[PDB]
Amino acid sequence: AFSVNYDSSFGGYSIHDYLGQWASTFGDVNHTNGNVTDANSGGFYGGSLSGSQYAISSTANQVTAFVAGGNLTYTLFNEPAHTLYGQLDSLSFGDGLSGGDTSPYSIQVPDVSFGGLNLSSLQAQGHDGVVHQVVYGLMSGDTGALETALNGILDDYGLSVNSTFDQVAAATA
Ligand code: HEM
Repeated sequence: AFSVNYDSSFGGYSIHDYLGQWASTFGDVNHTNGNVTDANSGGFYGGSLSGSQYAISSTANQVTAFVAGGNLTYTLFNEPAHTLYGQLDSLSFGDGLSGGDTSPYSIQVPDVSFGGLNLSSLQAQGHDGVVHQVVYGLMSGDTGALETALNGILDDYGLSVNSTFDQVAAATA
């Protein structure tokens, strides 16, 4: 039940092409040991350290953003420390993050969204869990874990992240 939604200007991009463009614009928020403040922590909708969405905007341009949707919880200092886990269904990418407190986060100039990812990870997997790898990678402007996960999904259709959005649309829709 994987789905893709995209601005039609991306029809002829591969998934890999689009993610490379987004990652080059987003940069890296440097959410690392010695470097974490409110500026680069992002935030959850629905709670302080858990909720139905997690979102963050670029510290390089202040506008490029992603929103992850699902049921997500971050352990902060509980073991295994600094682990994001749960059920991740959707990822939306674009410019202009809005909302997040009394209403859900959304994106004002959206490019692409993936839904039906059905990725699931347990607290005890710590940093090797697929949800943590995907989202922490995106915060660091590294799309590798997401690309590996999407290849796992797309193999059922005989596609991969080198397929264009219009190719994926014809296969899943
Ligand atoms: C939900 C998405 C998040 C993920 C995937 C994530 C992941 C991580 C990772 C992997 C580290 C360790 C970096 C290293 O060892 O170099 C870390 C550190 C840290 N994170 Fe997060 N984090 C997230 C959100 C947050 C939030 C919302 C807060 C608090 C508002 C937070 C507070 C911290 C702190 C205080 C540190 C430790 C910095 C230090 O030891 O100097 N993180 N996080």
